[PDB]
Amino acid sequence: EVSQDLFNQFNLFAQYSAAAYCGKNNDAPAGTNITCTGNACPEVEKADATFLYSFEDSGVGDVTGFLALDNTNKLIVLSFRGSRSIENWIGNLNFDLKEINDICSGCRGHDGFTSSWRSVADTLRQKVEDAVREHPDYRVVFTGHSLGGALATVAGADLRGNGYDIDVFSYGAPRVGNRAFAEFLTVQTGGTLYRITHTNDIVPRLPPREFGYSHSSPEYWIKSGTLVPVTRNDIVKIEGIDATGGNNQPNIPDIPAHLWYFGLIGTCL
Amino acid sequence: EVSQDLFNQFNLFAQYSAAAYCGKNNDAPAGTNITCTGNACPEVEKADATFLYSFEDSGVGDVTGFLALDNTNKLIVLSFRGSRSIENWIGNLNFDLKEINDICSGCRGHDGFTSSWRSVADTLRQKVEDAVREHPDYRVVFTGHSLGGALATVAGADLRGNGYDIDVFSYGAPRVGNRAFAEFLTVQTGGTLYRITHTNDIVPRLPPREFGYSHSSPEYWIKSGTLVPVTRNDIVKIEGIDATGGNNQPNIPDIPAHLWYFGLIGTCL
Ligand SMILES: *[C@@H]1O[C@H](CO)[C@@H](O)[C@H](O)[C@H]1NC(C)=O
Ligand SMILES: *[C@@H]1O[C@H](CO)[C@@H](O)[C@H](O)[C@H]1NC(C)=O
Ligand code: NA
Ligand code: NA
Ligand code: NA
Repeated sequence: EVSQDLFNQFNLFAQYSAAAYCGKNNDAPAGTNITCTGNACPEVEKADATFLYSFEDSGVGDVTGFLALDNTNKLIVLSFRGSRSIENWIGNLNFDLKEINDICSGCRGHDGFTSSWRSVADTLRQKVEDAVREHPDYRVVFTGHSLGGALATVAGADLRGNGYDIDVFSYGAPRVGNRAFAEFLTVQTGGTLYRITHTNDIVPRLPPREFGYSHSSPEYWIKSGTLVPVTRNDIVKIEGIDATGGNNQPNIPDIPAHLWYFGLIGTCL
Repeated sequence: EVSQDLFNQFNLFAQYSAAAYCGKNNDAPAGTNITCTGNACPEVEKADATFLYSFEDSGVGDVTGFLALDNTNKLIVLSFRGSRSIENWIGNLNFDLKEINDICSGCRGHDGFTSSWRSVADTLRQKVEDAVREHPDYRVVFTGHSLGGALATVAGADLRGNGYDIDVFSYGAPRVGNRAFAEFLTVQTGGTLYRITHTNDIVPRLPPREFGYSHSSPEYWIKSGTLVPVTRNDIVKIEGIDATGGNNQPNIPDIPAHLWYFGLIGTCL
């Protein structure tokens, strides 16, 4: 029921997110073309997409990802990588909230996600803002899978309202904060959040509701199976804060579902 | 190009081969229903399929796999796993040939694959023949991916001509021996060998021709990409021993192509 155009953008930023794991970018200098192993990001590769800045283990939270310039789609893309060990990351996630009044009043955010972003926020804002000054008609997009989707969502909330819109596309993202933060991410001006979940993926059900967490609205829930191709009629737009009957269902969730967002993600063949 | 029936069998044996890696078969008792993690084998789970025998690190060559009864498809399936570390195996694979005149005259086979089979041949033959003597109507199929596909091929060549057809479905198998063995596999009565390859998969390119190896004919070559769903029209039948222009083409090969045969294989989400 989503337009072909939105389905194509969902595909594209799933592959920018996938490229944060699989991108041939160990020491890739600025200006190198973005390429991946294992057909992880073919639509990225078709674009005129280059690395503006790569980072690995940055700040106190050891944040990894890259800033890209895409002259085909006219994008400035900040892509954050999830964990290198997702099963261990999932099973060892702490659920502590901290106040984040400097992002929204009465908002509380995951201590790790919000500390990791704060630690790199000055450096990454300046990189993004340099790119925007150079290409003021390009669209700014923040994206990521898993922990990277959390970091993208926190980053977006914090850097919006500085005269360029920031759209956020997250894939399998955990809850990032309390109901006031979910409410803020629902309504915040200056950019859209496209929060994409898949079947019974455990990560978007963590941290739990009973640790004081809430999801933002809306959710774009992929109903097609693990290792199954996604069609346009497989995505369901579900409205409402902590809406049930997309990913937030009372059934038993799984980790393989987290690794399949329009193709393989969070793991590299 | 192939029939819809054969396309469905291709997909089904790809999942029996995947099950050798992702099956919940760890000291699993006989009679247990076959299930996989990570949606590896949904067609196998749909079927009334159970374990007749599991084996792990069997013989000198540490051969791993299972014998399955399938009362829906009327099958007896002997599925061999490939390596637990395929990249390590590819890198460390030696090319030594050894006399197999007891299989066919003037045939030479890979030392490791033939020795690994020979070590387990008596026990597994007994298992197969117990299933045949209980279900004489059922189709005997040997299958496997990677090293498992080579073991299924050698096992087939050895055990045919004892009163039951043995069909072999191999996925990304390496060459198994010399031109004589290749010709024997092309023409051997008592079953069909379906040797399936995918795009530029590295493993069917090993050992190299230059070490005295040939492929059997024909080859079913999948020309759809890594992480792309396979259509019936995406399989080409390629005739001739050491035919070029399926997998045997002069381009750079890669490992991810090995792990995508109708779906994920050789790794478990
Ligand atoms: C880098 O991508 C650009 C734009 O797509 C292309 O013109 C150039 O050939 C690419 N570089 C290499 C080394 O392929
Ligand atoms: C085993 O599979 C059969 C049908 O294929 C079914 O009757 C039975 O419930 C299954 N066993 C379990 C433990 O689910
Ligand atoms: Na490119
Ligand atoms: Na908005
Ligand atoms: Na079953």
